[PDB]
Amino acid sequence: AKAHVATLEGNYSDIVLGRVVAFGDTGWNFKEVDMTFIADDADADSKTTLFAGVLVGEDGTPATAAAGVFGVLVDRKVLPGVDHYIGVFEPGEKVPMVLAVRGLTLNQLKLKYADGTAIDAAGIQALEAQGNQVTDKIVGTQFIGS
Amino acid sequence: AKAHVATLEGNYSDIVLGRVVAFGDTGWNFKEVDMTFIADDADADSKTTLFAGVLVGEDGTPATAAAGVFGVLVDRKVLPGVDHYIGVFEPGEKVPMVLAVRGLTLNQLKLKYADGTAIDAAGIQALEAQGNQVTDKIVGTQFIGSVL
Amino acid sequence: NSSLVIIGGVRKDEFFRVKNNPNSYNGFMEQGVYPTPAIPKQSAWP
Amino acid sequence: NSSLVIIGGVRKDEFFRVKNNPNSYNGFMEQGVYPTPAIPKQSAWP
Amino acid sequence: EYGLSVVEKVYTQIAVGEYVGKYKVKNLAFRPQASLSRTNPIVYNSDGSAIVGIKQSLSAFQNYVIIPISRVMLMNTGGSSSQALGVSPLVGCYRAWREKILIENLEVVGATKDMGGVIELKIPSQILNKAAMDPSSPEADMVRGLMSDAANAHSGEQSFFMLPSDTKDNAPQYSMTLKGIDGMGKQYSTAQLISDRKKSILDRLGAGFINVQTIHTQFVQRVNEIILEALNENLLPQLLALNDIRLPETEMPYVKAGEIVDVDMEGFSKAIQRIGAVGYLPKTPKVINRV
Amino acid sequence: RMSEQGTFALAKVQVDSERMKAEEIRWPHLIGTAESMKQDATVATGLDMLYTFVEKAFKDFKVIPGESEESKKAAKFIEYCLKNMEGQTLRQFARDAATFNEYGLSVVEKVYTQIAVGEYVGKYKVKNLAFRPQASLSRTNPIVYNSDGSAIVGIKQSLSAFQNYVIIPISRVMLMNTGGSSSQALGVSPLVGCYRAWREKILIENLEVVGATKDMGGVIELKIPSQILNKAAMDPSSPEADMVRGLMSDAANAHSGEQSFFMLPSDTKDNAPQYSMTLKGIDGMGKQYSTAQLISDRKKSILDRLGAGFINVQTIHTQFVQRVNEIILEALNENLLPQLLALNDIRLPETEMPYVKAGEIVDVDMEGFSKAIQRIGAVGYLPKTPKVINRV
Amino acid sequence: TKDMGGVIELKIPSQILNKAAMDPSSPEADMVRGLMSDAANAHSGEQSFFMLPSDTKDNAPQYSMTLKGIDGMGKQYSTAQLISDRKKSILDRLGAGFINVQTIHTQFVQRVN
Repeated sequence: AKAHVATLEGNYSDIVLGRVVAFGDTGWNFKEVDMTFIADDADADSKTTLFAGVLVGEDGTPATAAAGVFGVLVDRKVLPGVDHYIGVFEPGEKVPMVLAVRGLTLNQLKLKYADGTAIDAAGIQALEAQGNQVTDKIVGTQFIGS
Repeated sequence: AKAHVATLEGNYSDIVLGRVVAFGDTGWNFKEVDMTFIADDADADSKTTLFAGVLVGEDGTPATAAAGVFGVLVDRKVLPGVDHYIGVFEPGEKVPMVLAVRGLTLNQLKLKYADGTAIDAAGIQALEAQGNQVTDKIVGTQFIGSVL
Repeated sequence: NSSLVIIGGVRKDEFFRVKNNPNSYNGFMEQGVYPTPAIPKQSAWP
Repeated sequence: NSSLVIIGGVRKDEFFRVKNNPNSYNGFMEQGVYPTPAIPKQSAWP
Repeated sequence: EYGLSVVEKVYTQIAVGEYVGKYKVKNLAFRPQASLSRTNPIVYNSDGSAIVGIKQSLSAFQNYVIIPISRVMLMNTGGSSSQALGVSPLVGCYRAWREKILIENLEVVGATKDMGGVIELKIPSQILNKAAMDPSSPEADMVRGLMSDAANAHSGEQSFFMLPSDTKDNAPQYSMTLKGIDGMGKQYSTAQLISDRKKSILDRLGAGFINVQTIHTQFVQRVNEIILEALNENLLPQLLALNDIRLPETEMPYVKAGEIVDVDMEGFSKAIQRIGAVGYLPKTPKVINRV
Repeated sequence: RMSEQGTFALAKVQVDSERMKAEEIRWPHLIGTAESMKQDATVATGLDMLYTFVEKAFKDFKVIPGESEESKKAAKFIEYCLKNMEGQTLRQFARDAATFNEYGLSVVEKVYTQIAVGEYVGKYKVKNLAFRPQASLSRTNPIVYNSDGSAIVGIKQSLSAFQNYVIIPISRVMLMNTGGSSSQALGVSPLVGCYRAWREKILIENLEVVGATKDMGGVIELKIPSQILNKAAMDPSSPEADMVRGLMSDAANAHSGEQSFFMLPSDTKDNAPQYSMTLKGIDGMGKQYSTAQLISDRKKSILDRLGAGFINVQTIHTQFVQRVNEIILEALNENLLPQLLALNDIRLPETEMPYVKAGEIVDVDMEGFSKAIQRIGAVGYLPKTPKVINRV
Repeated sequence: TKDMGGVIELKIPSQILNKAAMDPSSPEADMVRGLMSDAANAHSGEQSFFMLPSDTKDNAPQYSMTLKGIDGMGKQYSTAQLISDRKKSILDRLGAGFINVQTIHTQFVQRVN
């Protein structure tokens, strides 16, 4: 007797805790990269594995170690709760995406590699080379009590 | 008889002439690390040898070589005229210190190594790599010479 | 021994998960005698 | 045997740690029936 | 607000008009207190006897000097003639304002933190621990259900609670109680603290009647007279000197400010009759124009 | 001598005043914070009552001429121009001008046009007193000064207002502002000060709604041995399962009526009974702060700044309206009329300039006025003129 | 400022508190750090509640949560009326005591004149 349930976790403004607002423009911090949305083999049914907060390389391929780290995926099309894209893309279809690179404050608890592993020291210093304040001074990491 | 008198000269802005202020986290330019305040093997009232403007590596120890520089110590606890933290810490005790890292218009003449030696070209390169501008010219002042 | 004490309403993650649940029924749904369009029928905000 | 007794709000280091936590939800966020721009959505002061 | 006010008089010649050849006043240029010198605003003699001028900061001449005393009209209040920097009416209020603010802050946080009647649930730790280490066990599902059901627990048409009644010791395994303050609440009644401080602040400005000839009307007359003294005794004699109109003391005209309280039509109309019915009111156009 | 020795420092007095404000009420943001206020039912009401009497005053306006014959002709032409704007009336202008009570500032541009056919053919009317909304102005610098911060050269309007979905010289613009001295171009909105109180007032009202919803006093609690609960969960087709499903529906419908009662087994295993039914209550003391009087203090705090605090129960409210009327009249009497007469080369002495007089905001008392005329009239101090006769 | 009536008090077995102090990377340490932040933010709202273990070792329970209150009687002197008496005491010497509510104040001014 299923009781259908839907859920979400996190926002856009919890992976990016703050910006540096370049007066001269608004696109200073970001870079636009092109990636494959739906898996290369899965049918046109699978919600892709691009949860916001994954680390991607310079050419858009998802990161796997500290070596291939360039930016943090923050595109609106993969934010939690944004799930009306299921059949809109064919397998292997390749779409632009947005990465945040420069002058940003980053939550250390959200950053992950493509597999799911949490970011490590090597990845932290790699990102922090771009001028990103990777910080772990977050309040809210324990829910309700239990 | 002797008149015990003192002078309170000194300032903070001389070490940080300007900052890039982010509309988000205003602490984007700083980092906190645990340095040793009182000398490890000295007595209980041996006030710290640390002074504002000393280069500090990421490990927290005061820098001794250009390659070991990561930031500038600008902690409030070491600024001139407020250095009353005398005998308040045990020898060798750790304490979090504020370091200035990126987005600063520093003053070259006030950057010095652990022993007080002035910063060199390699140190300038290493410190500017973070995105810092190390100015080499502050006007200075001449107070009273009877001539100028 | 990691989740002995649970306090509700002190986390954004836990607040929105309950708030956005389509099956949730909260206090702002008190229809009373007969239903009126002045009272929401869904928990999540528009 | 060093941290038996804890009292909150009596240290600046601890007070700002909770205040600046992006996940914190405190009493000043009581949105009520529907959200209004007169009530903050973040714990930290501007 | 600042105990002090600086106005500079500038005169100009008339080109075409009724009084061609004479000198008007171009502007009574207000010098803001904020743009003045922050170090010494007012400069004296070699001794502390008199004033020679007023200094303005050099930073006010930029976009994003000493003015002689003879050109400046100084107004100040709250002090004697020997206090160039007058006492602002906010001096005195300041300590009360500091307290008034702090108390209001305590009321807001106090009302938010009065968790009376909050729901507390007690569950054996065997279930809590099993869920934490076995996310795919029946204990985990029930724990996740509680975390959402308890958050939504309001009062309505179907609100109730059903708990197991097992017992292991003098205390039961499962329970549900609503908390309350075990003792006595707050005593100081911060409401009347604020009211006393508000009346403390408004009294210095004569506007304390809002907490409910008068005090407020008499207070306004003080400010009017100070301005009129500067206007009557510093500008008018100098203005006539430039246009060489030299008169005796008894022939100097003066400026009279308006009336701050409106005339009572009922009172005035019946006052004219009582004087008029006897014949003590002269027949002049001045009386006629008053209607 | 005849030489200025200082500056008004318009460009500095502003830049200090923007720092000394909470950041949600600085220029480019105050435009949004005003319209996100107003939707408070005490803030709207204060502004609405203020505009009620401002419109009334500028409805039955009058132009008062001088003594000479020249002034009387000029007064008639002024009345025609002010009552014949194409698509505009002074009531609409008054209710647009009075917006500085929301934003500290108001901008009106004067446009003149020639007459084609009419009583005054060849002269110049005023086409429209074009209101420039504060929201359509420049968000960066709205007002531009000299190379120094001495005076104002014009007002800038954003380029985004010329689209569907530039600097205007100061000589063409009529500026009205309130709450500040002559050195504050961006006047202090009366909502500055109120803001902190409005923030608190809102938060408290939110706590009352959630607090009343969550006061589960007297809720029904049932205790059942866990043997029955566990058996039902694993045996959906067992007698325990049927009784559990019955309880989940019967307990929800448990109201008070003509047949309400409870019947429970009385078994006992320990000091506590196996089955029980109790109605919960707060074990201690309830809330203490009485949030009701907190809100009342903040409401009177907000309305006092607008002079409309009497609704919480010559006056303060009537005197407050006169302030707004006088500010508008100064701009109308001293910026438009002298320029309007200059275009039609009507040059008069100072004593012969006509002026516009606003109407009366308080209605005349028939009882008081009628018996006031008799008392003056019975003595003979009231002149026999058509002016007195027409007053009836 | 010091009338801490209704303040929240928590009781936890000292085994958890001591383990956290000596093992910063143990599950006890994580839960202790969570309590120090969750308890500070514990206000009253739409989702406020408490859930504690119900274990028992002796006549007293292992875990508990109570709101404190003054165990006895509060203050008695009512410092409010003390101040009012002294204010009227001061203003009477200047003849301006009527603000606490030919006159006394008018006659006092004539003396100075």
